[PDB]
Amino acid sequence: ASELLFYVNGRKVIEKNVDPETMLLPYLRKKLRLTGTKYGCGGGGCGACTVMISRYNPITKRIRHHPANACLIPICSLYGAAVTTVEGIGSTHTRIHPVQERIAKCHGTQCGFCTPGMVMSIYTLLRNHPEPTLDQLTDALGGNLCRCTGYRPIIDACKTFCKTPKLFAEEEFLPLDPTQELIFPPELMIMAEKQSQRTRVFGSERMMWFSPVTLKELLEFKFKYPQAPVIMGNTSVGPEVKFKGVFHPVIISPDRIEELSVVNHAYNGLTLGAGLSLAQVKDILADVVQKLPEEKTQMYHALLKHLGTLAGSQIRNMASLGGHIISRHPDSDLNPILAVGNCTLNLLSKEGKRQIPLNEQFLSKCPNADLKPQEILVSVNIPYSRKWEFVSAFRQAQRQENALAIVNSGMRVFFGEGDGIIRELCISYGGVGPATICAKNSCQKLIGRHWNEQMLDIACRLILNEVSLLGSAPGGKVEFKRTLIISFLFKFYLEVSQILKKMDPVHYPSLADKYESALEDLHSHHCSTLKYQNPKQHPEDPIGHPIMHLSGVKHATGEAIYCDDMPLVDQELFLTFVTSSRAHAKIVSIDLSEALSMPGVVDIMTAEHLSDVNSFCKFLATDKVFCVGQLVCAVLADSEVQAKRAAKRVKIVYQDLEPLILTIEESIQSFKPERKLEYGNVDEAFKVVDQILEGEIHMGGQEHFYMETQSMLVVPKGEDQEMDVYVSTQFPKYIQDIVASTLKLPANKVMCHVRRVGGAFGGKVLKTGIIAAVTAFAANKHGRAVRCVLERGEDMLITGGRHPYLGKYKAGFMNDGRILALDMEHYSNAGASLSLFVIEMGLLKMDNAYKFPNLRCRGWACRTNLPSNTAFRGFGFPQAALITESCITEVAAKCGLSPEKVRIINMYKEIDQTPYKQEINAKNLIQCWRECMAMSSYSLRKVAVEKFNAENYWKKKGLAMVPLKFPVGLGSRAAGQAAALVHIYLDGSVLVTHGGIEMGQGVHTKMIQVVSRELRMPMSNVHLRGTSTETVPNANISGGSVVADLNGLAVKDACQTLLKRLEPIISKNPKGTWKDWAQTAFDESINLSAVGYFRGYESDMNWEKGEGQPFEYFVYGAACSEVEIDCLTGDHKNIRTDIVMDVGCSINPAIDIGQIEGAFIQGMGLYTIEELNYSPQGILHTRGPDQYKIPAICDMPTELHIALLPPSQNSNTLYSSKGLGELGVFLGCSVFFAIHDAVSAARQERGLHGPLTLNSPLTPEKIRMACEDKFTKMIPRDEPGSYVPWNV
Amino acid sequence: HGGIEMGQGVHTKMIQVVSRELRMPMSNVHLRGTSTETVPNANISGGSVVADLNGLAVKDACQTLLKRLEPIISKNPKGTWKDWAQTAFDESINLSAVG
Amino acid sequence: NKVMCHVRRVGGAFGGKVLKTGIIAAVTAFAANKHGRAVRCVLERGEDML
Amino acid sequence: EAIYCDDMPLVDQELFLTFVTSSRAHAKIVSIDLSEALSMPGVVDIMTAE
Ligand SMILES: Cc1cc2nc3c(=O)[nH]c(=O)nc-3n(C[C@H](O)[C@H](O)[C@H](O)COP(=O)(O)OP(=O)(O)OC[C@H]3O[C@@H](n4cnc5c(N)ncnc54)[C@H](O)[C@@H]3O)c2cc1C
Ligand SMILES: Nc1nc2c(c(=O)[nH]1)N[C@H]1C(S)=C(S)[C@@H](COP(=O)(O)O)O[C@H]1N2
Ligand SMILES: Nc1nc2c(c(=O)[nH]1)N[C@H]1C(S)=C(S)[C@@H](COP(=O)(O)O)O[C@H]1N2
Ligand code: MOS
Ligand code: MOS
Ligand code: FES
Ligand code: FES
Repeated sequence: ASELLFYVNGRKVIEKNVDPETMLLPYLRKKLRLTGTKYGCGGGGCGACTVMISRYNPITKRIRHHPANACLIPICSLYGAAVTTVEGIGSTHTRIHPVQERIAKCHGTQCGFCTPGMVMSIYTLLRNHPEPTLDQLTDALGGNLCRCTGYRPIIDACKTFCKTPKLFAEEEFLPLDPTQELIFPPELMIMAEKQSQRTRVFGSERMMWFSPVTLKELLEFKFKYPQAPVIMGNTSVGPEVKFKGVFHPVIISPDRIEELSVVNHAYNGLTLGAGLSLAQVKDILADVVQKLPEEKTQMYHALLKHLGTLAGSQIRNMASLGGHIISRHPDSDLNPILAVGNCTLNLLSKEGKRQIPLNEQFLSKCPNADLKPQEILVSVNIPYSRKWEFVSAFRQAQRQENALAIVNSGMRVFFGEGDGIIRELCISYGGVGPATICAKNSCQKLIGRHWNEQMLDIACRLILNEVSLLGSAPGGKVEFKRTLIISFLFKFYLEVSQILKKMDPVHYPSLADKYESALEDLHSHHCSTLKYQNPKQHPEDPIGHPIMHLSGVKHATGEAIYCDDMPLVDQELFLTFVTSSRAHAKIVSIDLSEALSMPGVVDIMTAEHLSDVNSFCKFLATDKVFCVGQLVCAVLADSEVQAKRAAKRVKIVYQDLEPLILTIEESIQSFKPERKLEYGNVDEAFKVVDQILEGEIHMGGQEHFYMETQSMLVVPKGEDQEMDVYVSTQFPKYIQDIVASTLKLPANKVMCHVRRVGGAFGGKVLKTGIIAAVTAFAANKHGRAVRCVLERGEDMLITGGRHPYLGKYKAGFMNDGRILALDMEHYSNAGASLSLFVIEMGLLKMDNAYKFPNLRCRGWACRTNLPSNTAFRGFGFPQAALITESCITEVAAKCGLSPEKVRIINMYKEIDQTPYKQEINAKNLIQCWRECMAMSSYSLRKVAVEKFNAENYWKKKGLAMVPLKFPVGLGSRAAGQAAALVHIYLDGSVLVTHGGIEMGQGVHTKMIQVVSRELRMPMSNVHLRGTSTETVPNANISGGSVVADLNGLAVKDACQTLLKRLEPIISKNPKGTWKDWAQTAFDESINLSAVGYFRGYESDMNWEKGEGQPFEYFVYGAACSEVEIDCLTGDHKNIRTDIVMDVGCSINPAIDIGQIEGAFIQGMGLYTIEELNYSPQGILHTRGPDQYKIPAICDMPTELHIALLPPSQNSNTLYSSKGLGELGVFLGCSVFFAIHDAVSAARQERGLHGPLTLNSPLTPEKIRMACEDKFTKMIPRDEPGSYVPWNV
Repeated sequence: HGGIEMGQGVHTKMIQVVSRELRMPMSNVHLRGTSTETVPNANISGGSVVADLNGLAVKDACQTLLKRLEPIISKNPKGTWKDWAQTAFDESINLSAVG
Repeated sequence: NKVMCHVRRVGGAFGGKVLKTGIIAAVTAFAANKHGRAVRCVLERGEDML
Repeated sequence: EAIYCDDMPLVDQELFLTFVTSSRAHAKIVSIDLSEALSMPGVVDIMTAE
């Protein structure tokens, strides 16, 4: 019966007979047509769907504003509330909000897909704290991810709100007026001011949803429907119905019940309401901690510690305390702490009040200690700590926040007045089994003992077998988890054996001098500076100026249309895929009968239904699958919901096939084509060298993790089989080809149109086209527009990633570290299909900065039963150059020289020759290295790090510096050709287009800068809509770091042609407007339309001889990075990074510096935190701590300096600029080798010499286990083939 | 081109022009419509001369295109338009032309 | 450069789909822009002749 | 199968525009009352020359 009534952006919204399953994000986008709020991930991790929620408290008379992730909010929860999206706070056709203005004008948007989420997080925080500190702002953005910007420019935007040659004018940003903000809708105040007791009911065919608004009613509903979940935040129930096949016919979702949100400050402690958010609990406890003395606030400190890291701001503000406790997630950060602290739960039934203790049995879901099915959690009591009572909580995740714990803990000790005899002890752990578990038996055996090292050795033994994991444990990482268990035990020993020292100095011993640093942990502040140059040029010429991205403000306001933001076209269908669940198996059968009969389903296509158009230059699996994630079926339905429902009812029966090949080593057991480069004579050189060294390095893959998933709309016109394809891709011409081929049509019938892409980084080409081809086949077959958009989980599985690499090397060198001989082997892991291109660029760019006089280099791509890998930002360089740096730091080790001494003496001279016999001027390579050594103060900081490491046993620092020679160029002249089309209308305005695609790199911004210079008119007079095969035909891929270079030359070419035609008119009226010139040109029959064309940079390679001139120019750079590691937990912190870069003359230094930072952080992630976990069966793991993590704000180095070396003329390139964009990625390994250095310093001090090869990614697991100590030796281990592991 | 099809068959005639000038069947040529986005500043479709005038402009683009390709055509006179177009791309010859 | 006009075919015009057409398009586009909505205007025969 | 202008599919949330036309050949416009028209089902806006 009831009606749902809430507000969105100030406007009333009413739904009668609303479906309770409707989530807010699709509702905003589809029913309200507010497409600013974006889908990124659908689990609440990325923050792209961030909105503000406002609520009136009728008793306290206060409006509360909190951020939240719209993907997880069911609209039935919003009754009487006010939502605000990015569109609500301002727009270009009203007034822009300052948050929107500044994030854009500080260049805090690249692709722009993450920008609305960032804006709403910052907006919401400024609504709660009008005059904030940067701490609060960066805390608010803990939940918000970005794959393009590197966060620095978003941090700068935030700083302009904080009362504490640049790229932006801060002194012109309009001030935040806190009184002219959005008014809370008065109707909602009036509704709130009259507490209706009537409980609301919403139904559909599938689900009943009850919102009780009194406590009486809540208990009434909990009795009737005992098995119905009580939804508070939906951050536990929501994510598991989405991708764990769970469904609830009845939901109970209470409104603000006062008894559920109590905050009692008792004499013995405090009792906290079960319906308080985790964010509100963090605030209550922060205040209590400051208002009370610091031995009654022991529990409250451990809770604050873990709440600082728990998820981000949006999830904390949605998630309830009762939800957290009842969920009983094994990785829960708060439950293990509550477990140890004598906490009790206040239960309430229709039958009565009742109280149970929060213990292990409860956390294990033993029904004796559990809630009975008909009752609800009202509140929890957390008592004050007694004097001589101490509490500690630890955790380790993949990154420092917004990441689920691999292992965590809560631990308590009680001494009871004076003497160090332990009278009580509770030790609880998470991530070590199905639930949070307490080591009670170990704890019994330790009662009576003193606090000293005799008891540690035994305590460690007797927990390590009580809280054991089998080698085949879910979650993997067994030996790391084993270590963390006892390493946290050590840290607790230290910590509490110091508060004892503090409180009772004479009776207890002080800690060992090299141990103290183990206690305080690594927790950031974010500083940055930027040098670059900027007389002779006109002030109206925009070339060289840091012009804001043209869509920057549209990103900030959500007015930028990305592919899925396009409005629903009349009667469009949705397409979703059934993907393979086996890595190498026979397809015995497919049953579609159940799926085909379900609501909305129109058609389900297997490979039979594509017949002779199931492959191009195969799309759908025929009779075998060759990796997980391979396409098998295509389900076409009236909606996305119906499509996915029906897809999950398709039954495919398999039969596994041998061999199941997963690694590169397995793949070496017919004929693979070799590539080879040879310089000098390496076989002779291996006889005149002082020493020889063999080794190898594995390198992991990498997900593109563009924030916009794969997305397209295919629309048949209904005439002559014309299709229009709107798709997020980097290569429209290829989309046109594969769709036309699939439909058996000429290319003139199929047109591909692309306005913008929300990031691509190489991973929106081949696989995109397959999906478009299949999608277009369905569209054409049924005469319907068809939309296909992938969810994040499917996307990562179906699309590939970067190629994993194996490097083997034999290096002959001199005792001064110079490398005269080098034999080298590269192996890419290709996945199911071919990849050879990536090997070729690997080998050509392998040299990097160094002159190897004798070199044999050989590479092979290796097919496995994994998703087929694709090209990525860098194109083999980040892999290939890491092989050679690993080889250097090993040679450095064997010479007792720093790697940076070995690098500097193996570098190319000013003039020198590459392994492929191309001449190079490497002057700017030397300068880049000189200036980076000077700027960074490398030599002084080197002794500072050595000094530190001599004084600290459990925490080490490291420093590294790597150089960059990044060559640029494609295989042929034809691959570099580029075209444009320019119109001048009779009002003088200009429309330009070209074959390049805007993916967030600012190519369209740069082309208007070119047009503005060449025609001598303001950029406001030029306009560009998009890219289209209809306007500019035969365009090459938007790739190879040269999109702007090449399309810039073609745009310039059209402009000059146009200016030549007009020069008669211009000379005869030199003071006239473009409107006058255009008009008289028309009046004199002069054409105002012109194609522009650039033929391409000359380029070639004879791969037989290994010699050629493949590259047009070389980008030079260097980068220094400093880190501190925790040897007990494997954590690390990026302290500082320094980057110098030769860019020629930057066409736009804002955009070019944006690309350096973005690439650097992307490389930083590749080499440290980004990790793809596959099972022995080839299944990708995507849940719990197996979650893939891209770099967040907390990973961005505390200090960051970036210099652009002053220019020196490249007549061959566009305005002497050098195409950066992909370069910066390899510079991320400065962090890798800084960590490598830190680990070596721990291994030298402790005396473990010889072979240390650390592989990429350098994860916390790999760091910890490399810092061997008594705890690494102590842990129990397995035989290799005795168990089947969760991973590898 | 800038002409509008009102039922007088102007688009039919332009494909007839293209077919003669590039020496290819009309089945190989296609036209979607008219747009200020593709052809700017076009005059009214009126005065009994829409086909005459836009026909001369279509012919002009075709001839330009044929001049660029004549090297490729003389070197392979029995080749398809697919072959000529492909080798033109491979030799960095532009296949778009204003008339 | 912000406004583009696209025409596939006309079902006869004979001169009578120029000035008056443009006025109606101008008024129509003003409404569309004002309300952020696509707006369709099609005349019935009686109104059209008048 | 030939698409003429009104044959184009309905685009998401499009509105329709229709005109009130003059009923006199040469007259002064003393007044326009839109109050009844504006209150009726579906109506979004009514524009005069103002
Ligand atoms: C992106 C993301 C990141 C996260 N990161 C972390 C992290 O770093 N560390 C960590 O520990 N956790 C993390 N979590 C887990 C999160 O903290 C929990 O999901 C949350 O606390 C559950 O609260 P809720 O209100 O959303 O529970 P809901 O999803 O609303 O409910 C879950 C269960 O609780 C029941 N329930 C709720 N309230 C009551 C009550 N009063 N009485 C009886 N039953 C009740 C429901 O019936 C249901 O069965 C993360 C979650 C997400 C989505
Ligand atoms: N924001 C953003 N920057 C990006 C990309 C992207 O998808 N988004 N792609 C990268 C890749 S793979 C390439 S190959 C280059 C190509 O564009 P450019 O030649 O203009 O640098 O952009 C790089 N920078
Ligand atoms: N079917 C048809 N024929 C038509 C018209 C039309 O609208 N429909 N318009 C006429 C008018 S007014 C003119 S001015 C000419 C212009 O086109 P042409 O120059 O190609 O003859 O077409 C004439 N023939
Ligand atoms: O150069 Mo990477 O976009 S193919
Ligand atoms: O020539 Mo009549 O179409 S103006
Ligand atoms: S934040 Fe909801 S989409 Fe990831
Ligand atoms: S701009 Fe943040 S994701 Fe590309």
